[PDB]
Amino acid sequence: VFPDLPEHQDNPSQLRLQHDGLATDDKARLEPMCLAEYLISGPGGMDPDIEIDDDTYDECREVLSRILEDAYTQSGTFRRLMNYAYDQELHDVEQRWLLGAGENFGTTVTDEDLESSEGRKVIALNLDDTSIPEYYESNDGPQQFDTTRSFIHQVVHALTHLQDKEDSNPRGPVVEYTNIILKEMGHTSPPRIAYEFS
Amino acid sequence: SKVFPDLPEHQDNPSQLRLQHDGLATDDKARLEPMCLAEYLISGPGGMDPDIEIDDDTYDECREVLSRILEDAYTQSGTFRRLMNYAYDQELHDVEQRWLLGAGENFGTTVTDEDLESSEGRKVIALNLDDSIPEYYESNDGPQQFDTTRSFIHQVVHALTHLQDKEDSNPRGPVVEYTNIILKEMGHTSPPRIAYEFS
Ligand SMILES: [Cl-]
Ligand SMILES: [Cl-]
Ligand SMILES: [Zn+2]
Ligand SMILES: [Zn+2]
Repeated sequence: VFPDLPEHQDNPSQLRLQHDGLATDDKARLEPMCLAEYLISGPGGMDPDIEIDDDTYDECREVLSRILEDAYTQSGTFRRLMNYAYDQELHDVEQRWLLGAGENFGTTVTDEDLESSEGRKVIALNLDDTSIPEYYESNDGPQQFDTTRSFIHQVVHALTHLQDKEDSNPRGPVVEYTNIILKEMGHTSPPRIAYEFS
Repeated sequence: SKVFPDLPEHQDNPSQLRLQHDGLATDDKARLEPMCLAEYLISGPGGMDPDIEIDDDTYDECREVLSRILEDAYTQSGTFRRLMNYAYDQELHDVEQRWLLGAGENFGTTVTDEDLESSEGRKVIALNLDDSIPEYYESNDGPQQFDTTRSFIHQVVHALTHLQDKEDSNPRGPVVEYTNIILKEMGHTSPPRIAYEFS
């Protein structure tokens, strides 16, 4: 059993606890500076014919690299997910993810999602923060998404291949992983208590 | 047409293919992460003959020493940066165009169409950390034996530039001269290599 938060203690995510059984190596063994390269092969979107602007891909990749750097050094929970993902996939170069810079937040983890992406692994990010914001439910009321939480959320999708909807849990394993990590990073935003907004 | 630093040993009959390459790779600024240069350059283990597989433990030993050499070269040598950066824009940013590391095998790099014909069209860079006669090179201070720093850099310059050692009207070739320039910028004591083959 690994660290958790008080907001998860009643009805913890079983799929997260199932995954904690697999990813047990919480030691820092990968170069924080190269986590972006281990994760991403190059630019790529959900639809293959649609090309990604080179300059946006560079803007997302650089901020991403810094978030992976901060997350890996401060959060033991994140290292376990990263380290395990390296043994299974990311050490192999052909099994890395495409970065859909500029496109809508999402990660191809479902058999349907891969059928929609021509069987291509994509993780779409954007910096539409500098518009209508997205909000999430907290014990302190709705809070706006910061790019740290948005990015981490989609990354946890990629490292774990888990989805947000979980039977009998209001958050799902990805949100809980995201919550655990951001707190270990010293992130102030309050935890997300439910996947769906009201 | 902006000539870059050279060595006193090259000014008479400088390598034209090196100076021709200096015109293309002109960005000497440090923009890549030195710690990840090995990842940009090498995808994984792989040898000259495809059926021959590489020992897992040896590949790790070469890749680790390599990573440290590229780190040293990239941070200290501007000439190396121009070659590394230029190689990144053209090929290594693309993941399918990266090199295989033939750890343990004899020093060599597939840069000629013939070399590729022998490797079934696979890009490989063979290194080793290995009785027989040691290897020596020509210097103004007499024969010198190769250190792994020079051996690795030499083969890497083959990969970054796709140039070969054989040059008409030059005794060294562009790869050797690049290697000499770089090792001096890295503060390497060994004397420059004045000729490819002994004369
Ligand atoms: Cl989502
Ligand atoms: Cl050679
Ligand atoms: Zn999600
Ligand atoms: Zn050579």
